[PDB]
Amino acid sequence: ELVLTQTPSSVSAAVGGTVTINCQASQSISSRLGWYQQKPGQPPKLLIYGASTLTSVGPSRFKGSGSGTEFTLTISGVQRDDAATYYCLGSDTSTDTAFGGGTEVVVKGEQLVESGGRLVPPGGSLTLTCTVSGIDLSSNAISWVRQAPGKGLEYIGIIYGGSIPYYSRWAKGRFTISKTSTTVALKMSTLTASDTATYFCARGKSDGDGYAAYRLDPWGLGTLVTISSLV
Amino acid sequence: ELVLTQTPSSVSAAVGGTVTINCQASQSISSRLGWYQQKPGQPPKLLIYGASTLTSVGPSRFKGSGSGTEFTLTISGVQRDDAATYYCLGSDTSTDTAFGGGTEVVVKGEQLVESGGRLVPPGGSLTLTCTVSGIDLSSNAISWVRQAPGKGLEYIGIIYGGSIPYYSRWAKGRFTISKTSTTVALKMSTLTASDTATYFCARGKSDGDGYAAYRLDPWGLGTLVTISSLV
Amino acid sequence: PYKEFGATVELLSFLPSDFFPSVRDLLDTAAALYRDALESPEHASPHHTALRQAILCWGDLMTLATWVGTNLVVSYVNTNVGLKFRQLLWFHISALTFGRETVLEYLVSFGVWIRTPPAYRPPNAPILSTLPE
Amino acid sequence: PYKEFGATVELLSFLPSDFFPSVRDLLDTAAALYRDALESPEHASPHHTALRQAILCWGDLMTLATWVGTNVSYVNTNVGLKFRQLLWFHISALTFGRETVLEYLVSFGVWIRTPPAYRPPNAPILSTLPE
Repeated sequence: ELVLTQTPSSVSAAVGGTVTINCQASQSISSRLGWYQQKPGQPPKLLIYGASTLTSVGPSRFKGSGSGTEFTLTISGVQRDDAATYYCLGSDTSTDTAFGGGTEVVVKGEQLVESGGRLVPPGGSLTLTCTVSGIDLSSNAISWVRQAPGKGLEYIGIIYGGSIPYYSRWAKGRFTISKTSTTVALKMSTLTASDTATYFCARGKSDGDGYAAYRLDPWGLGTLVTISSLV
Repeated sequence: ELVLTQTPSSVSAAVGGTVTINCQASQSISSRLGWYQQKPGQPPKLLIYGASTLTSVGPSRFKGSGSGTEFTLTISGVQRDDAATYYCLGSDTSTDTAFGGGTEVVVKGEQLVESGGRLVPPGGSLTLTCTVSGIDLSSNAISWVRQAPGKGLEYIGIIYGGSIPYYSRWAKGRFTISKTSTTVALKMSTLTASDTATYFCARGKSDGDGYAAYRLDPWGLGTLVTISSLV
Repeated sequence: PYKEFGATVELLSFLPSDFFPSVRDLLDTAAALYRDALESPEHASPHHTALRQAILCWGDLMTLATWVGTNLVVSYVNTNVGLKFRQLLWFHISALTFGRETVLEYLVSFGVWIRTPPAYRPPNAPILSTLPE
Repeated sequence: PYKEFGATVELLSFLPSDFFPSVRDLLDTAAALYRDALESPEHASPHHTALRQAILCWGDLMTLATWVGTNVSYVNTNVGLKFRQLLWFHISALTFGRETVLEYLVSFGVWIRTPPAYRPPNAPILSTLPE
């Protein structure tokens, strides 16, 4: 089991200054970490994967480091652009996978449609549809992530091309992932108010060894599931 | 299937000279050859095992060498004592395990009881007993070898400490080896006159990887079996 | 190494590398499958027991792999190239959950799709969809 | 990691390394059974398919043993002689039966931990079952 404890909880920095972010793991997860940028109200974004390797757009002022337990993200000098809340998503197995708590940098100076999110009573069930396009569901994974209002990111599950689902230990026995030709659906049982949140699905890209849970990009817009007895 | 082609047919040597006996096997037997001395009227004596390593008697003037195909036995200081018939017993496995043709070098200048052997007319059956004393049949193999009058040594079979028998290709099914509390039984069915011989049992000592068929010491005095059509 | 179950090496060796989970993931799934059937309601299956042919033998395999690296001495190249297990642990697990029928017809479909020239075939390979509603 | 059947590795680690024939010898002992037993009489019993497990394995292991022809510090671990025990355990258990085999392992394991002054000089012998 993996928990990723991320410090400092918030940075307030200035233009041209450096911002430093830390992630400490519960086990050595090797290089199976990724660094994600979430700006407010948007979906999260993939910045770095594999502890080092920078993605498409990310400017070289963004850099990750570390392997095993200690992981460190550093923005060499920071612009107004970079002000957002930053997460580390590590994966021990595709079962034990988790985000850090989030650290918000404050600075001074092929596509997926989620659906089905609605208002559901407590203890009821629900089914989300991740309508995937431009992606090969036999070569790529679809993962389910959720975020409560104003909270951090929480890894739910993933489903591979081999159609084998995987769930987190907190989720297991409630959330089940299914797949059709064109879609990936998330079934949710006995929903408790603790689960009112925004559900995203994102395509995981597997490494040579088949770990897709740390590299999630692109991302859906998410959909809001609100649990109240007023349903 | 394994042949040990042993040359020459006879060595005529003098005292003090150097005598060389070559044995060319048919397969890759690793280091698993052995070199044997047979004097007339006596059981076979182990000279060398593992193609080089000498036993607790053989004099330093004897030297073995070779591996995998070529095996050569040399006598540096030969005296009259060393004039006898020498044999190479190579072991590929416990089934392909074969004696050499033999070479009589002529120069000028541990309790095992074989029994049960008798006279039987052709077509019958006979059961030989090796009564073993002083040896742990849980840690050691017991091999059966036979020799026809005026003929060489012919490996019949072996049985390991695991009570698992092995027989060469000619003996298959006609012979069966058994193990009991104190004894080892060689049963012989459909008896021909090709089988009239003197039958020895010997204690095989296992290789590091478990090949005992080529290191057979000690030997018994044998038991005689003769077959003819009379009564 | 497959044949008794109706496929050959070819049919599994078409699927792309990223079609399969990691070895450790598949060992999790398998260790959970033998937990719920050949554990209490015994009556297992050929795939249940073959799964342990992969589980145990693999244990004996990374057994060798881990005592290497204690010998970086020179050439330490370990084989985590056996994904022959990644496929294997998939082939018994999927054929356990989807059925041997479904898996065999799926990998026949995929074989067809991959040797169809990239002109006359659909854009994406046939997807092995989970058990319906 | 396991052995069920009623035994444990702790039992087989008593029998000495000479109690067992070699790997290849036991492969011949299995080729005279799986070929002469498993499909010859129709019985599917667990020890035959357990053989096939291990026999296959040692195949998919010595495949590596020939794949180290790609190197030259090749000291390839033959400590996989832990198969010789395994292959024995099934083979013997498919001739004498799992009853007599487990009983033998228990008595031998008892005799090893008995100080030699109070025990017979020889460990129990596993006697063959006769005609």
